[PDB]
Amino acid sequence: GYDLSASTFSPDGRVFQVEYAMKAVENSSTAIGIRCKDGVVFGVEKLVLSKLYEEGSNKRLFNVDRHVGMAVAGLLADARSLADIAREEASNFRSNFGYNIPLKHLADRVAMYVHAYTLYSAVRPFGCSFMLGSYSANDGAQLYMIDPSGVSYGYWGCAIGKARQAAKTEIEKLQMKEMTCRDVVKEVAKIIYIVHDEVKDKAFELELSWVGELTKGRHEIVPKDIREEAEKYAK
Amino acid sequence: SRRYDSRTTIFSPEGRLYQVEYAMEAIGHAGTCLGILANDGVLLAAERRNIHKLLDEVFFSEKIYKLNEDMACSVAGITSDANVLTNELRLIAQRYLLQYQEPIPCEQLVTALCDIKQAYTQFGGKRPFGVSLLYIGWDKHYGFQLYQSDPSGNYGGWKATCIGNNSAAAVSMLKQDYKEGEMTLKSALALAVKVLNKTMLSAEKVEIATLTRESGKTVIRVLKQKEVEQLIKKHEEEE
Amino acid sequence: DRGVNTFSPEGRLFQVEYAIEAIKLGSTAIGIQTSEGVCLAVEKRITSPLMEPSSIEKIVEIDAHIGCAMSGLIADAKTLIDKARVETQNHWFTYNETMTVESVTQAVSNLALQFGEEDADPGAMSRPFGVALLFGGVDEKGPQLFHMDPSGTFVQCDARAIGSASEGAQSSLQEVYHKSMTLKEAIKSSLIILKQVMEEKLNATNIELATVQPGQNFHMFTKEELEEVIK
Amino acid sequence: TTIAGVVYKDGIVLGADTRATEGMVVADKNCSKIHFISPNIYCCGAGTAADTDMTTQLISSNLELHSLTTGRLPRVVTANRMLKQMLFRYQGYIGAALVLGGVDVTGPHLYSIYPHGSTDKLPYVTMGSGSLAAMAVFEDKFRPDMEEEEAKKLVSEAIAAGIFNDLGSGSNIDLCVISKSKLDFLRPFSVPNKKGTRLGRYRCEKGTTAVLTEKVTPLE
Amino acid sequence: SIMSYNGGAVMAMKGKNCVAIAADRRFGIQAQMVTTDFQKIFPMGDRLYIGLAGLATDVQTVAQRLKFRLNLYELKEGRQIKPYTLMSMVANLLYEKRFGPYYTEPVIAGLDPKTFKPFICSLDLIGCPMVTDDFVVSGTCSEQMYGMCESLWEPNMDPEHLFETISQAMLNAVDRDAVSGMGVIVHVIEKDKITTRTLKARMD
Amino acid sequence: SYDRAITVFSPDGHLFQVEYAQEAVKKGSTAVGVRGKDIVVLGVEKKSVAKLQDERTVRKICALDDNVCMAFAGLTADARIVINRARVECQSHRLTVEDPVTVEYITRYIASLKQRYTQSNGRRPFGISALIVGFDFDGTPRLYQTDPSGTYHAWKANAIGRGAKSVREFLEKNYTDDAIETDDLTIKLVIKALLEVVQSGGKNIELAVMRRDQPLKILNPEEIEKYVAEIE
Amino acid sequence: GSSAGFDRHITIFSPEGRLYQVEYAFKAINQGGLTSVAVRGKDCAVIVTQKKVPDKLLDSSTVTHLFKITESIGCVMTGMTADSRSQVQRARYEAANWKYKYGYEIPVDMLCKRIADISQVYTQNAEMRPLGCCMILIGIDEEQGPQVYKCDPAGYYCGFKATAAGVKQTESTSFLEKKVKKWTFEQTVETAITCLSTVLSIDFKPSEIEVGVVTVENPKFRILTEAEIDAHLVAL
Amino acid sequence: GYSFSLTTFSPSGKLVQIEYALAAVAGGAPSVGIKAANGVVLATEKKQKSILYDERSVHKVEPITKHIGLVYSGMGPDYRVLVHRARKLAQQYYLVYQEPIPTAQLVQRVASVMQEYTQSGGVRPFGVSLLICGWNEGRPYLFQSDPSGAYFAWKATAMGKNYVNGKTFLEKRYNEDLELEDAIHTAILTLKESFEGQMTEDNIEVGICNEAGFRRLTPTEVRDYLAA
Amino acid sequence: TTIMAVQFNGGVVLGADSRTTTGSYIANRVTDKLTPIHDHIFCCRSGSAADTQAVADAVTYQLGFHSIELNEPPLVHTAASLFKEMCYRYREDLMAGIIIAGWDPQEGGQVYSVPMGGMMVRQSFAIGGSGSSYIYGYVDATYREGMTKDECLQFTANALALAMERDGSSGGVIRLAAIQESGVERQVLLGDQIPKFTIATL
Repeated sequence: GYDLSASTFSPDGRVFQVEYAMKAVENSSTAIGIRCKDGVVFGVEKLVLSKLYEEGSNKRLFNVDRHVGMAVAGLLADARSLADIAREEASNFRSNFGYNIPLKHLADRVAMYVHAYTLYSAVRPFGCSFMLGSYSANDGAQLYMIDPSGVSYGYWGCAIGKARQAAKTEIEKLQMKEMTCRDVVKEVAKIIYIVHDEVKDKAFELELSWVGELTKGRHEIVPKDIREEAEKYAK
Repeated sequence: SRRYDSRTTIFSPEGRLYQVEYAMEAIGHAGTCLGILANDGVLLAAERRNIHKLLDEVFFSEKIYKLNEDMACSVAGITSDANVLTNELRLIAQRYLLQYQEPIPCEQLVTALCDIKQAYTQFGGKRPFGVSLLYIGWDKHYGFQLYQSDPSGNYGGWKATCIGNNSAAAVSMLKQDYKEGEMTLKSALALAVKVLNKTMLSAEKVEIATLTRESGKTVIRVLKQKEVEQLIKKHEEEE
Repeated sequence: DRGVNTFSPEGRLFQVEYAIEAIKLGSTAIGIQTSEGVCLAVEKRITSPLMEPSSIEKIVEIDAHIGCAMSGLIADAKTLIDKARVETQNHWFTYNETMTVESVTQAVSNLALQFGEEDADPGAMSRPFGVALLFGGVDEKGPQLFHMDPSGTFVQCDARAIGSASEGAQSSLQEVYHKSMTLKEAIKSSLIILKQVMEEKLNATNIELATVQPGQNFHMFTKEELEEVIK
Repeated sequence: TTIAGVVYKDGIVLGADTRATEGMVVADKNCSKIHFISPNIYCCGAGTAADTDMTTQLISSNLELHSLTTGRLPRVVTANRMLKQMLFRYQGYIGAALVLGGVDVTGPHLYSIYPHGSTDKLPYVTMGSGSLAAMAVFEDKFRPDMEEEEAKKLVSEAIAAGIFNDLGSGSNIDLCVISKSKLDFLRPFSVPNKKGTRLGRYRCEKGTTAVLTEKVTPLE
Repeated sequence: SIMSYNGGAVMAMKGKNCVAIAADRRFGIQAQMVTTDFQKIFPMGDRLYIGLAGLATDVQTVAQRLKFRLNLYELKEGRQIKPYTLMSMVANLLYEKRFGPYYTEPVIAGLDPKTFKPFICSLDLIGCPMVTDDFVVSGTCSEQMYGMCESLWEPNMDPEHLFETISQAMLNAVDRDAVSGMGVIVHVIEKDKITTRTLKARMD
Repeated sequence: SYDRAITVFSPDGHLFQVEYAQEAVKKGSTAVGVRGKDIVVLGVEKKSVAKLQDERTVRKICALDDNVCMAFAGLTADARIVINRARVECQSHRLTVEDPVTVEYITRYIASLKQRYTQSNGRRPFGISALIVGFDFDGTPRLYQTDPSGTYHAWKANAIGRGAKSVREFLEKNYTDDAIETDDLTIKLVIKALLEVVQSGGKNIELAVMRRDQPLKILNPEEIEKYVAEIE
Repeated sequence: GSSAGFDRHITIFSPEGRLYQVEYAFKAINQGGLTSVAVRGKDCAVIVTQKKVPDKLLDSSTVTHLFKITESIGCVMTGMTADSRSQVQRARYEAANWKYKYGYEIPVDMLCKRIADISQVYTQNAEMRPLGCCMILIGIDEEQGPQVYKCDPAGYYCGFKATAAGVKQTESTSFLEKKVKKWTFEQTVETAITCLSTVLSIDFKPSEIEVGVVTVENPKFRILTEAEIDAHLVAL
Repeated sequence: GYSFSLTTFSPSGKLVQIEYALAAVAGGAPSVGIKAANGVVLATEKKQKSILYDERSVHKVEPITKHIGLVYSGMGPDYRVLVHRARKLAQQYYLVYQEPIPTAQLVQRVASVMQEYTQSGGVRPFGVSLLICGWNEGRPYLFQSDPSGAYFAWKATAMGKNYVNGKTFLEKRYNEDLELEDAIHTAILTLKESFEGQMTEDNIEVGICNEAGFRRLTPTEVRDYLAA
Repeated sequence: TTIMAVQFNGGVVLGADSRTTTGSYIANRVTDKLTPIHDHIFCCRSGSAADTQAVADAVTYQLGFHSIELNEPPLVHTAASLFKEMCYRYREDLMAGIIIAGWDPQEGGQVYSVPMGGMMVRQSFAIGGSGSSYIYGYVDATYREGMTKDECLQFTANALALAMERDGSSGGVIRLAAIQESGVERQVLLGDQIPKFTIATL
């Protein structure tokens, strides 16, 4: 009974309740993030589990701030609550210091808030991972990823979910450092199509988001035209 | 939180509170505390457990505590728990004296502490106090009195009573030796020595306090080493 | 062991389910709604002959136009009954008008699931109320009979029976009931059914009866009145 | 009240008068205004006597706790910080004008703390009802890096100026020399005021007072 | 003034190996006398007494609260409280109501429980202690008490001489004050006895 | 603060804690009550008859007010808490309303408290049963009985404790309108019911009485010995 | 040993008087797979640590175990990553709070004590678990010189001449023992790098390890660059 | 946090948690307290046995006030909490009575805090036995407060590992009229009856208490006392 | 009290008086009204000595903690934002007019004025304190754009001196400061160094 609480270490020094919350992130659809030379591109393989759902329902991409994007994977209910938390930190930061919150500080603040739910039995650890991406003229392009335990690192290419181990390989090939957001859109769109399971899973929709120099440092969803132009190139 | 909770303040199948019952077993192994009420006073006789050659004397008493001007008490069981209760007793007496500008009656003091012990066996989720007390005192309503409370909050007035280790053998030896109404302090002290010798005796192994009245003033005092020693020798003459 | 807000594998709260089993041990209460008014009846279940039959009150007046018959744990009902009384008195104070039977039942139904251990203060229910209620009053929509149970679910019925013999009484209500009954006919049928699901010989001090007509206020039948209806 | 302090060549010299007045009447003729904060830090007090005493008692008790924890010699900035943060939080309700001065690892430090919470770090300060008189002496005779005996002379002159010019100051002159190797608390350091000798003897003879009731209670 | 509402005056004098404490007995609201035997001096030990002047209600309140703390203090650490320690306890008690304090200025007089060295002090309303080696006064006629004390007090006075000095001091001081008088009580604390006498004072 | 639910429902709709609290009442001393014409009698069986015990400090029959008195059975420490709350409520009722409380009013208040401890967090139910007896303003003899669950009933004659089943049975076939004809037959009735359950009946039976417009009286060793000899 | 009740689940004494939960938190320090080493010289303090960075997608400039607490204090965390950042965040707050209240910079030994005091509360309170991380602080004292402190999850702390934490802790202390049994800035840095290298037998490269230092002439804590680390790596 | 008690009564009437906390003290480093007429002496085994550890970094013998010192046996981290509480309890007493807290008063206040952890919710008892020494009113004081909250007055007592054999030897060497200097030799002699290797100047910590206040001896001082 | 801050290419130039008075008595004649918030961020203080000292202390504690977490040199605008927040939040109690001035790599030399109410306005130069009223017309007719670091030092000293001679609450010595990418250049202008201006005589 060492894995019934988050405030209990196991005999070999492990917190099983935190590892069980990361198991729920592995059942989710794969979400990938790629930071190019002037921005970050997000791509989720939104699985439509019903034909009655409206095209765009249960979106796994949010806007935590004007210059910050957030790609999630795992429990949608939990991810939405974390998105609200990230929106507050960014909002509070602007009121206090008078300027946009740096992505590294936002990642730090939220990761520490996620780490607080993995210490006691009074609550349970979050069951969802998420990537934060933003672009600044002075800061550049940043891409962080926070897991259920609270660990957050900076990345160049990242993937979380069902086939995150297979989507990662197809991301190392690309030279994002010297690439561009416009060209990366298709690359990311193709990666999501290759790793998507069509023999076990059903049908899915392509969710694409990006922030960079082309969108003037403002995060927004990839336009229909571009979205469909990359959807045909990846098919 | 609901798995580690041992549930100390809940009823059992037979309608008994286990925690309280287990706390009374701890008082049955502690040093013997006896009380004998006379016509001209009341005394307390507790067997000292802190017996060692390297043990210092420092305090004026180890088991007997002065509650206020006219009241003294003897604890039994968890000594650390007794320290919390004796301090509360003094605060209860001081509060009563600050409100009515008069000493608090013996029964009102015992009742206030018994209400606190009762509260730890009903709610709060905490363990009860594993300490039984013996109160001796004098008031203007009932003169000399001898009370005795327990872990559950129960309490009663007695003529002569004993608590702690071997309190059953002492009570039975007190019934056949006590004289209802015709007991003097001197004769009461002799009875205490004959009860402590039976449930056991040196003069360092016991502690005796008496509470008498002198010129409209209560006087509590612990009998001295020599003072007790003589008593012990006089009981040996009758044996 | 589990918490009080623990859901079962089917989809029902254990605590609530267990509280519904405690309502099938109390005395039987019968409610009948007609166009002339609502009539409430309930067996008193007198254990010993030394006990005073009047001390037992299973039918109470919530307001002038609202009555209430209970079943199950009678001590739990007192907490709910007082809330209903204050609720109707507050309504009168604020809107200068009486409260409807449906509104009262709904207000008392909000306390049903208001229990739980964690994240709550000292003055909070630790468990659910183990009692079913039968509200019968007269408002703008005429006579009405609502039924509330331990789960906080309230409905409207023409004739409802609660208690240990509710199952048996229900069948008899469905057989002898139409939507044109008179108040006197409702009362007669109520006593008959109550007299078949009992153990003791139903007399004038063995049961309780009350009606709520559109004209007069909530009235509790007296011994003589009950004795003349038993004829 | 006249309190003053100066920073000499190798230390701090504090000084104050010893008279305590309640209104326009002398209540205490030999009061102590120089309070101990720590072994290397002392404090002079003016303004409300009850506030100055309780405030210095608290800060010194807090510094003693702090000194036990770290195991090092307390600093004057620490004391300065604690006092100013406390006085500012009471919005000047705790009228405690103090002259804090001590010697630590960074040398001798002189501070003047006002009731509202403002503090100043100067080479010489004065406080109290007769602070202007003491300041006049410091403005005409203070020299940087003075000798121990010269600092004691200037401080004595400053305290004396307030004693003979301000009605709220009087009695003796207490001094406190603090250095890196010592702390001389001179109480008193000077007794410039002496009460005239009684010209007659009004000794009350036994039996001059008529008694109505009398009771004797023996003790043990 | 709030402090002169009830009137009153307390005094304390140091002798050779003894101390004396005196006080007026008048209790009254403004210009009207109610009783002539109001207690102002309270025993805080065998040889430790405390006088309280000021608001009559606060005099009883502070005297009752001081006894509450003193009693607990003596029970905790079985020993009689020292004169100087009692002054700190009172100061603490008075400084607790820093903003809205009791209107009483206590005077403490007594001998140490192990050396019997005379001790006298006086505190203000907010608890500012002040130990002296001659005398301490408190009340409405403090100015008159100072005048009498300053010119009559002599160092190293014996019990008999000390009593006369404090008697004449209070007697003449309260006779020049309208809201103080109606009798004087004096407590002369020695090493083996406590003499208490009431003086033949004016009743106007 | 402790906020764990102590009393909860069980599979067959039972409140175990309340049933365990009622089990404690059966192990307690027997206390019978009889409602007479112009008198009310409360008898209790002193289990512990120790000769070294001060009998005045262990009484079971208390007084809530000038017209209301009561006896209990079960945990003595719990009874005291309840009695002290009822005493405070009686003075509160004499403050707000300008009249004495009725016997049913205080019975309803004591029952209300008992029920609250069966539906509150971090607290167990009271393990006692009360036998409230008294007179109203009109001069009517009242006899109510509350239990751990929080349900109260008005009785004519009731017994609570260990031998309550027997006493009740015996009282059922003994309590009539001719058996309580006066103020002596009612006392002889309470003593009779107690004598068929109390070991060595006689000196182990304390009993107080209460007549209309009269405080509470507790018969002593001699008074009760005359009634015990009268029977024979 | 033996077990009773829930001694292995919460921080309560067992039959032998041990805190099993605190023992399990020490085993969680080796679940990161890394190892840090700290060596004290005569005019400096050296902190070196394994910098494992598998995937190339993960930015290596954000994968650091060296944190700046204050301008003069630096530290290296070992164990659970999330717990480590939480502890570092607290240390920065504790240090900034100390300066604000006392007017002077917090000593390294006092910061370590404060952090150890907070860790002891988790060993007593049963509602929360202890942290599975380790902290090592280095800095220059006003009148004591370079310092090296270490506080574990049990709330216990101490001062060291040379200390190590992580998977390779026993061997690291056995090698450092001999080094102190038999030191300039260069000599100290080389000694720490050697200890880590010989204990792992991997011949660390410029971007394979991280180094943090503090000197008497330069108290300001700083992290050596790859080139700077390569300059000391090609001299052994 | 939890609101229930972790330490409860068992069937025999024992508080296992408190008894298990006493086992932690018994496995701790040996401590020695000796009261010898003109002062008290506290000595403790401080074997870090690792060489990298800075001996002067931490301390086992700590001053609670100017006239009171402290020593312990058991858990070090728990001892730091009690030492901080004792220092706070002493300063609080001095702010009210304006006089150093009596050794007996401080021992009661610290024992009250230890008793609170054996009855409060969600907390375990302290795993450290204390040995407090002081000097008030020309008299040496030596107390011992255990995990349960109980405290006793001693003349000479042993703590931690091998305390049962420490008391017997201590009782066979203790004398009523013993001076501090001679008490500092018997305190080290009883500490050397279970010191395994060789006792050095920084291998054991000694604290003495006399009329000049409480002070921790230094390496130089210990060296001289160790030679003799 | 008279404080002034001017900005140029490299950074800024701060200056103030040193007189602390209580009515007509000078409590401190060598007060330092220029407080360093960070390495390149200073602040002039005017108004209440205890209010501005408590506010400057709080900001300094927050800005340093914020600068450590971000691992970056704090922006001047952030320091102004922290002063502004405190001065607005407690505008009823505090009586402080702060001028924040400094240099940062993102915006260079900036001067922010945070007056009594708690508003925050960026200016090329600012003046505060009671003595600033006498020098409004002079800083208007004398200031030109394109001033160098040395020209700002002279212009600031000239203005402070003119105000000190007319204001009863200003006097003492002039404390200047130059902040740049390099660091801070503190300097005092004593008695004879203080710029002099002849008095109209007849």
